[PDB]
Amino acid sequence: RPWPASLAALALDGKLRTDSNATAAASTDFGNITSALPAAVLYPSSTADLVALLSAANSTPGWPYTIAFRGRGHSLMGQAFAPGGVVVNMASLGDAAAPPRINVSADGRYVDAGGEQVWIDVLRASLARGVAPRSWTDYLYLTVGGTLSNAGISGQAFRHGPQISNVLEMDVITGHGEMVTCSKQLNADLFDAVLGGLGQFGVITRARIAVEPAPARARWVRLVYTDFAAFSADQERLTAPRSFGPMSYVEGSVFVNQSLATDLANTGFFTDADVARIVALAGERNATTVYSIEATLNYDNATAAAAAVDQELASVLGTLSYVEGFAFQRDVAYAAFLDRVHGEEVALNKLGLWRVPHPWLNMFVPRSRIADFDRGVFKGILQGTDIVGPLIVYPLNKSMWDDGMSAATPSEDVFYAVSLLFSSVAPNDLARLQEQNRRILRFCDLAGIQYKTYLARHTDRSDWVRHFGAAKWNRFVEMKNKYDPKRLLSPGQDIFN
Ligand SMILES: *[C]C1=C([C])[C]=C2N=[C@@]3(/C([C]/[C]=N/C4=C5N=[C][N]C5=N[C]=N4)=[C]/[C])C(=O)[N]C(=O)N=C3N([C][C]([O])[C]([O])[C]([O])[C]OP([O])(=O)OP([O])(=O)O[C][C]3O[C](N4[C]=NC5=C4N=[C]N=C5[N])[C]([O])[C]3[O])C2=[C]1
Ligand SMILES: *[C@@H]1O[C@H](CO)[C@@H](O[C@@H]2O[C@H](CO)[C@@H](O)[C@H](O)[C@H]2NC(C)=O)[C@H](O)[C@H]1NC(C)=O
Ligand SMILES: *[C@@H]1O[C@H](CO)[C@@H](O[C@@H]2O[C@H](CO)[C@@H](O)[C@H](O)[C@H]2NC(C)=O)[C@H](O)[C@H]1NC(C)=O
Ligand SMILES: *[C@@H]1O[C@H](CO)[C@@H](O[C@@H]2O[C@H](CO)[C@@H](O)[C@H](O)[C@H]2NC(C)=O)[C@H](O)[C@H]1NC(C)=O
Ligand SMILES: *[C@@H]1O[C@H](CO)[C@@H](O)[C@H](O)[C@H]1NC(C)=O
Ligand SMILES: *[C@@H]1O[C@H](CO)[C@@H](O)[C@H](O)[C@H]1NC(C)=O
Repeated sequence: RPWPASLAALALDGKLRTDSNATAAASTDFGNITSALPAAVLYPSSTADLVALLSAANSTPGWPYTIAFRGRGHSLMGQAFAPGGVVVNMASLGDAAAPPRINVSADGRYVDAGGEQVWIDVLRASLARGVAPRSWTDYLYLTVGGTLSNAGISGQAFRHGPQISNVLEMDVITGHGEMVTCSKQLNADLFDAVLGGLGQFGVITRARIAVEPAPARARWVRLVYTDFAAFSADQERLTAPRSFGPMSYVEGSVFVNQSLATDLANTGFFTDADVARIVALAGERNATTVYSIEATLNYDNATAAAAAVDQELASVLGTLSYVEGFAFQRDVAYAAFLDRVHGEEVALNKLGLWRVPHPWLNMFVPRSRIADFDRGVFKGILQGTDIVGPLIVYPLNKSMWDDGMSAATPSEDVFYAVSLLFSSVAPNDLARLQEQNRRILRFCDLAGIQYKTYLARHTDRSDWVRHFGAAKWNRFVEMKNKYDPKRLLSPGQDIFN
């Protein structure tokens, strides 16, 4: 009942809001499928405000408010909600122009970024110093603390590992309200727990991100296949350890035949002439699906850079088996490539097709069963439907993941990131997509495929235990008991709430 002085001070300064405008904005997310109103929203102006909130919660017998840390709210199923609790509007930590919330190291070996900062700003600040993070996410308008609480993957993860494998240290305020700086050498238990920890142990206020000298441009290429075996074999060849090959980025896409021409055109990569040739190829092979590897080779402004890239690319391509003559090239500034999805957002939003339900299906599928997944899903379940949204598929190397961290991955040395990014655009098409997702998961369970979901929150304890693995689960729980004893943090994950 009584309020600690530092907590009341937050309300007095207008940082704790309970108005419908504040609570409503913090009640929905990108998923646009689930929603939950919090009792209040906190707009912290410094990390001290966060210490005050968490300290109050930890020292107040009977504290009944769960606490969530909202970054950009790109969660899909309410992971950033605090039902009847307090949602922290993390962005507020960056309202002040000084002191800066992003500082590139004096020696240019790393960049310190506030947990609330979005990667697009981290990128700009880094480039201003001639450097840039090594591992990214496909979309840059996500927060550092947000992607780090999951894993943070993209086409560079095969060689640099996810974003959680590229963090030197962090400042974290635990459920106890204590500010702790952690790394592999200090408070490593908290360090490993928080990375991929789904916001269960504390709030990341600062993350030290590893960087590399910034490349100036990216030779961007797409290779087309009608044969999945060749497609996957080539992705594995390009991402296999040698130390890794030349490619800086490697992803893949699945195009179902029904809407082939339209989807290829909507990639913003192919010309109408390219599209016509690919459509013709599909008909010739009588394919129900077309596959495309997407890769890049980063290079700088050196006078001989462009020519070197042409030779390097020619060599790499010579080792592949895409359909003869179906290699397509583009050349753009590094930043433009990295922020490519923002353009897709702008276009979709104008059409009112961005802010719609997103029943996205994301999972890691062991290499040994990816061909079965292709048969049962791409060539099976998905056939006959009108797909809206990209179907992304690409291999990852387990060697670049730290299994000591909270993030869960399949046991195999190589596993695929499979992201079926369905957009519910048609009238009331959501129910159909949700059922289709359950069917896909059912197919995998019955086939005995040992996949791991990503960005999904389970609603049954047995599912979370299987997710992390029993032994790893006990470790997760031990860290929960040590850092969030009252089980108040990020209740939307539905692990301890
Ligand atoms: C929305 C979204 C988008 C748009 C994107 C993305 N991305 C990603 C993926 C992929 C995708 N892709 C795509 C594409 N391509 C081409 N085209 C296209 N389109 C679309 N898309 C997924 C699937 C990438 O890339 N990668 C990854 O990995 N991921 C991603 N994503 C997802 C994310 O990451 C998530 O969402 C996260 O979460 C982040 O976000 P944010 O917003 O930042 O956050 P939130 O939601 O708010 O939250 C979450 C959680 O956590 C926690 N926290 C926060 N913060 C913090 C924390 N803790 C501690 N500390 C701190 N600081 C909370 O509480 C919760 O629980 C995507 C998406
Ligand atoms: C970035 O560097 C600045 C200094 O160059 C840091 O600024 C200090 O920030 C703390 C709280 O974050 C304040 O109490 C100090 O008054 C600030 N001092 C200065 C020099 O203004 C800032 O913390 C750093 N942030 C990052 C990205 O780690
Ligand atoms: C790939 O999809 C196209 C349509 O997107 C199919 O072509 C249609 O086929 C029906 C029945 O054969 C014809 O009546 C239509 O006139 C065709 N439309 C087009 C686009 O020309 C094609 O059959 C599909 N191919 C495969 C292998 O599934
Ligand atoms: C072109 O591809 C289509 C689709 O793979 C072939 O038609 C399939 O034929 C099998 C066996 O006859 C059926 O089980 C499928 O249902 C058919 N596809 C669908 C869903 O319509 C077709 O035979 C191929 N053309 C040839 C003979 O080369
Ligand atoms: C979904 O988004 C629409 C429009 O953006 C909004 O009217 C609706 O309240 C949202 N529903 C949920 C569950 O977020
Ligand atoms: C690379 O060259 C472009 C155009 O000349 C320039 O804008 C950019 O700053 C250069 N990259 C570096 C070294 O910052």
